[PDB]
Amino acid sequence: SSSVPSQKTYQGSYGFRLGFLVTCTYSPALNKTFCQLAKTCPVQLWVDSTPPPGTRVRAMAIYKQSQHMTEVVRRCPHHERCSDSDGLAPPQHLIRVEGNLRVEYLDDRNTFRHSVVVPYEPPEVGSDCTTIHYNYMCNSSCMGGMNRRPILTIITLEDSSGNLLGRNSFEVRVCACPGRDRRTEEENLRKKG
DNA sequence: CACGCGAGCATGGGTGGGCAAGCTGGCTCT
DNA sequence: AGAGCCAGCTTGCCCACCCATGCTCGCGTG
Ligand SMILES: [As]
Ligand SMILES: [Zn+2]
Repeated sequence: SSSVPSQKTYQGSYGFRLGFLVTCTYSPALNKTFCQLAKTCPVQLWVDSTPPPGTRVRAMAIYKQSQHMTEVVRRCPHHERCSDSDGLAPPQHLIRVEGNLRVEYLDDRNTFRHSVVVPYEPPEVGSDCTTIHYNYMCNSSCMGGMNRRPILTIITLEDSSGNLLGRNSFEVRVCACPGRDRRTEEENLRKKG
């Protein structure tokens, strides 16, 4: 019945967690990436056990604040009309995946929420993780889109059957100056949090 | 013994200060 | 000689205070 997807961490039986390696900088204190518009934001997928064949990785944005949570996260009308299309991403989608030949962009028939899915691929031998390159195609501040409202990215590991294997999430701010903004927010947390 | 009146209250709204956040300007760098 | 920084600027927006205005309340009246 809910149209709001869960943001609850579920590291699950496979021991699923994310890693993060200026265009992009991660704050572990905030669990929050600070990204520039349309720039690569690499996210690592770590598991303790190997998911089954046909496992998929989905990413979806939701507004972080209770008052906005039920509103679907979409690109603003300016960026939507911008001719920055890679050929596969529908222009209303905020989150894209770059560098994957099997990306699928979904628009939920019931909830109208946008997601982007790629096959899960096990790390190379001797590698601890697999990396997916996401891009956020609007600033947090975009008038008529996010409009300065913080978002969470929800990453789910899903079997081909649709069972939830794992779920992790991190906040995102897409902004002109990620370094400045990370420092500001961390100082605000230490001083007034 | 119902009503009239002046005092004060409640409650949405305005205002000024400060903040947020893309952007510009100069140096520096290569 | 184009480009990268870093500081500072710009500008919508937030926030707290105060105001605005219908209504309540106790007094006194008729
Ligand atoms: As990023
Ligand atoms: Zn936008």
